[PDB]
Amino acid sequence: FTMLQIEFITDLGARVTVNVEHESRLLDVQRHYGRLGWTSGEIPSGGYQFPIENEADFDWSLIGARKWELVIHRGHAYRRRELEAVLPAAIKYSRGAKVSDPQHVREKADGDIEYVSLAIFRGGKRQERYAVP
Amino acid sequence: TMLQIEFITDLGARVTVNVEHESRLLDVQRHYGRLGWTSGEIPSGGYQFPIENEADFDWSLIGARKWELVIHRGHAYRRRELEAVDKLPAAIKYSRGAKVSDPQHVREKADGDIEYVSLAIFRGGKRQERYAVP
Amino acid sequence: MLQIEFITDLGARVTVNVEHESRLLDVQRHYGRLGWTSGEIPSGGYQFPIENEADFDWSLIGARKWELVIHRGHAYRRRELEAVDLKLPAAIKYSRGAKVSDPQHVREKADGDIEYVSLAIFRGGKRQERYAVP
Amino acid sequence: MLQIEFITDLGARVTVNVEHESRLLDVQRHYGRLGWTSGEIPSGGYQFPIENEADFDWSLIGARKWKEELVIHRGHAYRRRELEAVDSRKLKLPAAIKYSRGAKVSDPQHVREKADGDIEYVSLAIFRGGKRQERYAVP
Amino acid sequence: FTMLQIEFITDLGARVTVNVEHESRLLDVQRHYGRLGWTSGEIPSGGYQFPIENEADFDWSLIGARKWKSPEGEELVIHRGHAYRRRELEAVDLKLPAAIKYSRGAKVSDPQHVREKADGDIEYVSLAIFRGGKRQERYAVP
Amino acid sequence: FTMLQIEFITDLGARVTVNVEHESRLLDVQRHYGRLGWTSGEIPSGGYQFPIENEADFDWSLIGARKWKSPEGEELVIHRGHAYRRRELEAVDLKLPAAIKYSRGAKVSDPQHVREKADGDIEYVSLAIFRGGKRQERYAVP
Amino acid sequence: MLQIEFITDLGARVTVNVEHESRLLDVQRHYGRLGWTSGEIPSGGYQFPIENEADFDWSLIGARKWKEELVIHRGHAYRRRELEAVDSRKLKLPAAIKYSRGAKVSDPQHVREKADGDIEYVSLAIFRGGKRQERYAVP
Amino acid sequence: FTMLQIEFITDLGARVTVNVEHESRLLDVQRHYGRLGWTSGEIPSGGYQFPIENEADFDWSLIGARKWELVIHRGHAYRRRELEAVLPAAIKYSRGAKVSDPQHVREKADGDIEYVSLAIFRGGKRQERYAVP
Amino acid sequence: MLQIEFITDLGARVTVNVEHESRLLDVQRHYGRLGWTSGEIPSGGYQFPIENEADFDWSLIGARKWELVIHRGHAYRRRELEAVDLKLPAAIKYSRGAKVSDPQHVREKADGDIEYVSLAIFRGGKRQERYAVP
Amino acid sequence: TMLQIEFITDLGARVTVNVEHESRLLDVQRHYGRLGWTSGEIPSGGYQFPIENEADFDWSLIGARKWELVIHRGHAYRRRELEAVDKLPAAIKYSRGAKVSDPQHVREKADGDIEYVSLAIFRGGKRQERYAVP
DNA sequence: TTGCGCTTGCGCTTGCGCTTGCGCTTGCGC
DNA sequence: TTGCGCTTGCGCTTGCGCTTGCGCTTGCGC
Ligand SMILES: [Ca+2]
Ligand SMILES: [Ca+2]
Ligand SMILES: [Ca+2]
Ligand SMILES: [Ca+2]
Repeated sequence: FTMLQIEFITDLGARVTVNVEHESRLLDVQRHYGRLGWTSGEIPSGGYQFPIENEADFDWSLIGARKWELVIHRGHAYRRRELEAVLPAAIKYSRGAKVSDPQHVREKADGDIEYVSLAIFRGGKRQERYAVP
Repeated sequence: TMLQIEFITDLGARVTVNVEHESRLLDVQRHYGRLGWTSGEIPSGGYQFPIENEADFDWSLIGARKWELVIHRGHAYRRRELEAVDKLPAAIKYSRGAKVSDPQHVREKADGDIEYVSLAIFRGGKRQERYAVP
Repeated sequence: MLQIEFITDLGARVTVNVEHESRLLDVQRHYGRLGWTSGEIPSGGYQFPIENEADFDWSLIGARKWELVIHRGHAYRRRELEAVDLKLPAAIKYSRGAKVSDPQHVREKADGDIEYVSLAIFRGGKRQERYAVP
Repeated sequence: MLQIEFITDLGARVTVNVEHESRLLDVQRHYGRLGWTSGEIPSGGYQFPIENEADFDWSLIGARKWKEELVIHRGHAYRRRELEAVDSRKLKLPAAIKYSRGAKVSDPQHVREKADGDIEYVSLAIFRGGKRQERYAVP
Repeated sequence: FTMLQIEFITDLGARVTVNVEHESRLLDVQRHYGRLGWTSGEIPSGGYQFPIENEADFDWSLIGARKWKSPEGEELVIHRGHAYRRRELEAVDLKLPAAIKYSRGAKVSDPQHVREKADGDIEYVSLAIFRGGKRQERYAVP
Repeated sequence: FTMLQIEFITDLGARVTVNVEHESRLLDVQRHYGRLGWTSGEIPSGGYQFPIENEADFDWSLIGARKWKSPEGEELVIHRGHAYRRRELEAVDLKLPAAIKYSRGAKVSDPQHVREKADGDIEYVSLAIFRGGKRQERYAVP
Repeated sequence: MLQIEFITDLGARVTVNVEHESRLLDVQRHYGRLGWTSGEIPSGGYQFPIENEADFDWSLIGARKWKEELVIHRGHAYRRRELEAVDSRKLKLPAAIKYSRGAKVSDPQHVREKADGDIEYVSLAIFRGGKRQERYAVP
Repeated sequence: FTMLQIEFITDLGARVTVNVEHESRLLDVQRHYGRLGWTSGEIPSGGYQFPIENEADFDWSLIGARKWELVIHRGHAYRRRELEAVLPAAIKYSRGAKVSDPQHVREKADGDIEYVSLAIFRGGKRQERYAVP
Repeated sequence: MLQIEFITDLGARVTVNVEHESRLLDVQRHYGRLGWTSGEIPSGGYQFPIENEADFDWSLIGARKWELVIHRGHAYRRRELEAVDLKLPAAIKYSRGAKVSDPQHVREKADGDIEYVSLAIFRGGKRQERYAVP
Repeated sequence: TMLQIEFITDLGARVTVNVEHESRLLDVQRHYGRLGWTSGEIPSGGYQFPIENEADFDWSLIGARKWELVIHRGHAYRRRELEAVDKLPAAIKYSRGAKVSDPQHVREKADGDIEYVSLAIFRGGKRQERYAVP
């Protein structure tokens, strides 16, 4: 009743369940396996929605991503995009769609270009839990 | 009689939790719901709840929170009062405009080339006390 | 020990432990009365023997009679499809008209630009006694 | 110990515990005889070795034979079709035995295979090539 | 709590969960049921992505696949009953790294989301692409 | 050189060109073959657009149409074998002028480009909408 | 004087001069007997009065009857179908006689009418309602 | 051999041919009937392409349109849009798509908005023929 | 006097005056030799009697033999379709594979994800002598 | 023997012109072509011309002009040299990137989610002297 | 690669969210 | 509204053009 299981997709695509003895260690477990490129769950449509004040020091390993100035996630490179307010300000991580990207993740934009979003940092209130330790 | 419930956390992670007894299920739903965790998918058309549950509905049951808007999985939904016609019954709907990222299967086409995405509709039915804020 | 995974009345994904396989159906009846369902409606609707239609236990699939069948917040209507002899067997179908929120894959195109969504069809087969209200 | 997840004859999602892996196929046969299935029909149908067709144990995929000899699976009827080898240098097609049915109005697009004469088929299984697996046959 | 579970789809398509005693043993369990043609999870869109230096001695049993040479001399990989051709894609410098791609032509039964439209009205379906990165030794045949 | 030609589609669908002696006689020629149900050109997308003050006494023969009241009391217009209902659309002030629209439900044989998706999964096909503008007297019944 | 534009039996776009409008239908019959057509099949098929069906002059649309009694038009065969009136207060359907064929692989989507059983039909003409037009009948 | 016919769609949608005795009067004939709202031919996909130096004094009656600050054409209102160079400078006339507009004329742009173009004024060299007399 | 409208080898739309109807076909032959065509290829291709295939005058439709048929810059291949007796008449078809520039409405879907574009089919009917090379 | 040719003018107007004799047709095509008038449509895939006509092709024949680009109906097309492969024949293609306004039926899908619109391809065939600049 | 299965009367409603420089490749399976 | 018609072996290629504040409505035909 304090125990928890989390289901990951590994670096090799495998569906693996990890047992967490203590609930409160959940984020540590996500960080641990995230550093190995394991992910849990799916990218929400439109990308993860995070508070804008979380962007500067976001722990990318939480979603199994890493910095490289790019963000690599499940073998894809995402570019950082600064969207000045005009519309609230936002910082978006996205990439150009690939021929293999299915329709439902493609976002049509100017010039017949399509984007695929990993995350957008905008609004909300900072959650210290999301930052690098 | 132990139960398990599967959640999607605020970070999207798929996590399973144990529950001692079925009578505690809703309490566990509210606890994790308050952190923005959700269990299951928004059904097509949105959740269908009894209209007499709308005024005091415990939104944490589905991982949602009031803000006069409902926030659910990073999205804001507006309250829409749909007056009965006599034939359509009265209804209170929570829905948002479609975003470029919303997949086709959740988009409801409306007048004026506007598409809506539904979170919930409170309509008809019989009030369930357990759905209200405690 | 078996485990059965339900979608609850609130859409939550909950797993129930069942001590004895002989109880499996009793457990589905029990929670089905609360409107919990397990698994998905098969494309075309569930397929049951026609000799099970008159006394079918709808709680087995989380539905209830109301003269309509209510399943996951939708009302389905009873449809007597007479046999023909160009050669069609008798059948009793439960289906509703498609809503704007119904996704393409559940819609069945019909005469007059109407689309139906199917819950169940009672056709042919051999009567299974356990499907009946005990 | 293994666990296998079934969809019952009532569509319910049920998990079974299997004490040792050597009993895996026994447990699959046992519940498959009850019409329970585990997993989805792979796109194109299951692919099995051609020399497994004659004595294939259909309960392994929760199907059964019925009398024309049809295979019943999830309340649908599938027909046995002999696809004769084509030995041209152009189109080489190996012998196959395919179990498929005409598409219904309720079948979604992703299971429909478009064919000659505006007909669509839905595949359950194809038996072709491969090498016989004894454990697939009826015991 | 040291233990893991891994979900496979067996050679008969069945959804079977296996217990693993220690995290360190994960890849070995995958190899074991992999040789039986069991797979875990889905082919990622665009195929698995592996380091180019891992291609020569990649352990295909990790993803439930096996190598097979055609009578015509084709280098093939068999995964879930489908054959994928080994394709050498030369570097271009338009900048494109060298790559080794495993893909097959689309079949009538392939859903749209796995089809990659290519030249001459051909559609390809990807299993894997070996490209860039740095070599992970654990990925190799032992 | 004072002369014009007008192309009609007859009641039998035939493509027939008619000579007109003077420009001034154009609308009268249209009325003449219009009464026979001959039409010229296509229904514009969204239906013809006419001034609202022209609706009450519009000469439907100008577009090869005719009025017809149903036994249920419906005000209808018949054009190329189809019936279009008269619909009164009240002003809204979201700003929308009052309008009188002639439209029918889509048929199975109607191509996609003429269908206007509306509420409740209904599709409408438009003949004409009377809305705004100022009255042209030539449009009226003489 | 009128001009009528035909599509010949060879598909050619040919314009004919007609000295006086009273001869219009005569000229339509004359070339229609040669299989020439003028204009397109209206969507849904031509719509003609029901009491014109029995003695309709098919050459008016460049069609002809052939022996089952079929109508041939642009090298396609159309079947006569009697659609019996439905007099319910719910669905009121007048008697009709429809000439239509099953859709071919070459028929584009805009002529295909989707029906029961995944069948598509292509319409040539429907005879229903209206009032008899004598000039439509065979002379 | 100096004669010319021009085919118009009238204000009532009718397909009418006008005989022009002298070729050189073609533009006068277009202006004359254009003032009555008659048009000849179709709007090219993407709108008519005119030289940017023709925009200030363009004779809208040439394409059967008129000013009203809007341009009315075949019963539709088009808005003038100034697109500062960044991309050459351009002046576009377009409107929001209507529910009745067929797919092939709709131009998807930001925010699920679709536009329908009448004309774009850009590049080229001024043609005095196109200006108001 | 008749008028016939051609699309020329340069795609130009040109109308030719024909003094006598009896000459109509001779005029189509004349310009067809220059690769001018009149009207459109009917959906499914032209339909001619099977007894006209062996000596068909291709210039009538602006085509020429080259063993292929060339029409408007495309090569079409001859296709002997044997009769069967489930019941198909004999037929000789002229068609080519679809190009990436071919629009959807001319494509005929076939086995192996191949699409064909049809020029003509010689099937049934009764031989029309005027269709032949004179 | 009088002919008529139908043009789309630089303003899009549909105009018909008379021609005294067929031998003057191309001269009339060039005259009006020089003003940007076109006759007929660009065929699907583009005009198909003989490769040995490319170097000195009279673009005014189709209402086009050189500028190293070809301008046609307000659009600019690039020359693309497609080397033979041995099996593909050599080819010189004039095509532009698709615009948001280009309808689907003219768009040719290529590598990299790029779509092309073709004006013309010079490939194979036999040189026609009358197609060259005089 | 295959020959083909179906049937039913219908449910609505709402104002709208936006942004980004783009990634390619392969021969093909009936 | 209707019962159903089919067949064929396949042709490729190219670097890319961009922009805009948005218009609604109707009950439905088999
Ligand atoms: Ca900190
Ligand atoms: Ca009993
Ligand atoms: Ca001036
Ligand atoms: Ca002869």
